[PDB]
Amino acid sequence: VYRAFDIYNDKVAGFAKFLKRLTKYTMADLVYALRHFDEGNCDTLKEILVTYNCCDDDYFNKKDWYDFVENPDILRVYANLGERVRQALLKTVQFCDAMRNAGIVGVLTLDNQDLNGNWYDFGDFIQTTPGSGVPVVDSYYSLLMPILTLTRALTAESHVDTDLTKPYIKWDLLKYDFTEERLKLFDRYFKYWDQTYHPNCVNCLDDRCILHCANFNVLFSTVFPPTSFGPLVRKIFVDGVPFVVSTGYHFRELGVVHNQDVNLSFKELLVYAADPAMHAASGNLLLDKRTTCFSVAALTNNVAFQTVKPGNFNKDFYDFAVSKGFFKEGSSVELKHFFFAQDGNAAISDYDYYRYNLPTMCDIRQLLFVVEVVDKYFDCYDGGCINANQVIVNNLDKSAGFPFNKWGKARLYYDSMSYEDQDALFAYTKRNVIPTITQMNLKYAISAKNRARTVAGVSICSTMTNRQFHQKLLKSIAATRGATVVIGTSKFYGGWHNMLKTVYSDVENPHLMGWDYPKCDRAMPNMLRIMASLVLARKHTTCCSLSHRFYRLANECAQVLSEMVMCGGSLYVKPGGTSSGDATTAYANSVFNICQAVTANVNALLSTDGNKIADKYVRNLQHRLYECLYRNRDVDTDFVNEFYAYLRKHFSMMILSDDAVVCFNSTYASQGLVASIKNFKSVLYYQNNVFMSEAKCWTETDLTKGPHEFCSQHTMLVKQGDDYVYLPYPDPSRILGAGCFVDDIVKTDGTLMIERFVSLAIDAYPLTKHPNQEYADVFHLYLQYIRKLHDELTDNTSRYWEPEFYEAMYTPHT
Amino acid sequence: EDKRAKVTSAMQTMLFTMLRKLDNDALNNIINNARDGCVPLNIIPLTTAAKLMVVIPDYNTYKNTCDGTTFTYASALWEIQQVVDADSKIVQLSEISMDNSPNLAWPLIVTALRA
Amino acid sequence: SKMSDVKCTSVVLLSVLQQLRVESSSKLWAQCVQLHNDILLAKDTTEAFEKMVSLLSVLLSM
RNA sequence: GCACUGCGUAGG
RNA sequence: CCUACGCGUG
Ligand SMILES: [Zn+2]
Ligand SMILES: [Zn+2]
Repeated sequence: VYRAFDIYNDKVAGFAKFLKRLTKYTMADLVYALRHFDEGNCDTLKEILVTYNCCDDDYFNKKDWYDFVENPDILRVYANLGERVRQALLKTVQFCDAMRNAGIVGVLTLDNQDLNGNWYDFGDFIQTTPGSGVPVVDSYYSLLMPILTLTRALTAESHVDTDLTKPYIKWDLLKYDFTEERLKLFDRYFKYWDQTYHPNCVNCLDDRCILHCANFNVLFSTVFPPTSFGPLVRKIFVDGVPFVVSTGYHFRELGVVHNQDVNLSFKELLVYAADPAMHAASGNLLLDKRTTCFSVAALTNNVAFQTVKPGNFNKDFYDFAVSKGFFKEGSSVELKHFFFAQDGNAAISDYDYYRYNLPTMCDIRQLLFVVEVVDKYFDCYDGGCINANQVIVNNLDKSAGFPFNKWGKARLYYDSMSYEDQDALFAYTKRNVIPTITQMNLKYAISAKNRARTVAGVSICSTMTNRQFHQKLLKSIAATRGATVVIGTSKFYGGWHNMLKTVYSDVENPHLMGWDYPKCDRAMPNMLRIMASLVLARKHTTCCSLSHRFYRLANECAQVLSEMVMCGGSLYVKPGGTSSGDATTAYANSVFNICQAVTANVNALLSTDGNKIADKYVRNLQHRLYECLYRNRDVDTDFVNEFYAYLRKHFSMMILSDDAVVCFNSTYASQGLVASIKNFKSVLYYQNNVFMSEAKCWTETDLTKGPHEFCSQHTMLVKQGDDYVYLPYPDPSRILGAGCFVDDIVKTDGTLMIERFVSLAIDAYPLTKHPNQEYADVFHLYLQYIRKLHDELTDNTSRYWEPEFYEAMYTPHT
Repeated sequence: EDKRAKVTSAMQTMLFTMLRKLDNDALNNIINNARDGCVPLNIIPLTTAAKLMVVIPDYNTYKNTCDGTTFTYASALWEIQQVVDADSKIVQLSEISMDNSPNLAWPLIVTALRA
Repeated sequence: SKMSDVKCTSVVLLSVLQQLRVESSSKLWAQCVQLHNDILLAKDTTEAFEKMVSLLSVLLSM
């Protein structure tokens, strides 16, 4: 039958399923099952989960059992394997010891370790001087990395003398430095990992070293008590007054970081106020059973409950539409978008969804290669630091965060501090870490789902410093046309057609594909967010030193990745993920999307047989991919360039935040040379820790039709000036809901607002060319209602109800 | 500039007010006990907060956590002082029961003092 | 059609209830919000009418 | 009552 | 070129 094997020889290389006492299944089978997940084909995973007393067969009768979101109990089932996996790890170390004592040099693979932990391979072993044996464990540990966190193998370490039966180890609350424990864990488990491991990332040589140390620290942090992690504070005497001020930070991934300019002006007032230390010290203890996340303190005597009001109804527009024959019985066009009211427990409940963010440890070699490939996608952009006078803020009327929201908006704070003060604050952030508090609010939007949506507003200092750090790169990305990232490229004036033509650039057998990330913000692993931040900070090669960039990364982690979050006046600790108020929220999401796509491509290529591939070029490319992944430490620039060119030729991508549209070669995907939907599903399963459903994904065989959906808009080919052109049209239900339902009551009065309907008509004009008549009748209804509103209010305004103005907006003239 | 002075005064007043709300009897003990003088922030409210606020979603959670007039949490004994409802109405202890649970505006906010 | 007008009546009814300080009571507001949300997501006309009648009775009670 | 991106509207 | 009003990704 077929068994999973990680093979390396001149002929072929890769980790894939090959046709070919000792247990029936090996560790490689488990890792292949858990890294290449197919909902239809879970036979290996099911049997491994049944034979080793993880779950009974009846468990599989329940549907959505594999899904984490629908059935979180699966996390427990996988956890039942962890101990066994842990044992295997220990056994591996023992085996390696023997080899050093036997003077044996060889490579270690998952294929040779039964699930009982015994090693039954002595091949590829060359005898040498006793005591000089050096095993190769890059591939083994690298491939087994995700399962350790997924199965929670190291849970036993949280018990006294490393036994689950005996009670938990009780660490001193005051304790925070676990460097010795991290070194001990590394020496016990990854003793044969030659690369130096730094428990504190402040002593990392480069960004790749930081990523490696953070990857190990993510696993090591689960053992330590949760309360230890967080801001570090000390009491100091200022003006003869006690002040509790933060002097460091404990990161689950970056270890302990101590401020360099600790000492015992307006700038220092911001630094103190934004620090959660004073508020937490002055706040009463809080215990919340409504959520599984850690609760810090309560800053209010009473709990605060916020509700979402019902949407206002525009009677005039609905009556006008009804009189014109719309919204009849059986009509295709119907109201599917509304304002959905919510109770007082909604906000907290949505915060509880952060429970879906689990500690995730990534294949370090694979992640390093993927980030190296991704860096090519951002080479054309130019980035660096800018002074305060070069910072541009679109809107200043927004909130400054807590406690900054109490006293004023952003205008106040930006005017209060001169450019010199802002530069000094930026320099301080380049030398010290400033924890901040972010406030969660409920957004009042027209959604088609009963679920509530929240927006995170970060502190003013975080936004200001992140802007000064990244605005040059962000504007550079927004100012390019024809790149993979399509942020800043409008859909009007032929932008849609230009973008779509750019995607179709030279594909032998073009086929379109799309996807979305379930629970993208909540389930995003911390490691991938760190990788995205490092990628966006790589532009600071000349401007910023290693220490400055490390401290900027620490500030980003403490202000976005893991910060103090206020809900209803109560402070909580965010498990991880990406905040919605970050300066680089969209661009970090784009980097994450590109990283996931590259990882899916790499997994698809390696999972191929290799022998079956009849193309010498692709086989050699796969062999060199394995070389650069699990055999070469230094980055190979030539192969990185070759792989980037291969992806661009056979995998054109439009990436915006999390939405993506791919044009790929059908033959290569069929042969497994390029990633498919199943590869993305598996990637999200073993990395994003979320199950991806095929229902929400779409694949288009004909390029004429165009993408099924992108940016919530559909693509249609129309005829304009003897040229066939792609235009985007929206769902008529969304436009009609926007017209009928308004958030405020002033917008209900049509006379005051004649521009809302103008914008909605500018958006709905492409529907006029749809084969369905009602879709064009939507635009005609909007035009007629605009005319009626103008008449009620009563030459220029004529253009508003004449269709030439709306037609011109979709012509490539401008 | 006048608004800048107002903001400076505002943050100074807020910080000094928090200091007044802060106590040193236990804080100094913790700092002196600490070898380095640096302690995690989260433990400070745990080992120094005089008042504890507990949000209970349902009756089962109430029974599991704090049922009687006194309970144990964070390795400390807390005595019940007040039990308000979602409407901020003083719900009495006798009212809280499995039979009368449907008539209570959950969740319940329980305020207790360190013993 | 009856679906669109019943949904619109439910929306305006919840708006009136919100203006009536119904949100002061947690449980009553929760019931009203749940009924409204069910009405908007209702695909069967009879259930929509039943929930709309329930909301109208809630309004009439006060 | 957030981060950006894009598009109309009216005045310097 | 600058302000204010209005109208996609989290
Ligand atoms: Zn390092
Ligand atoms: Zn720089």
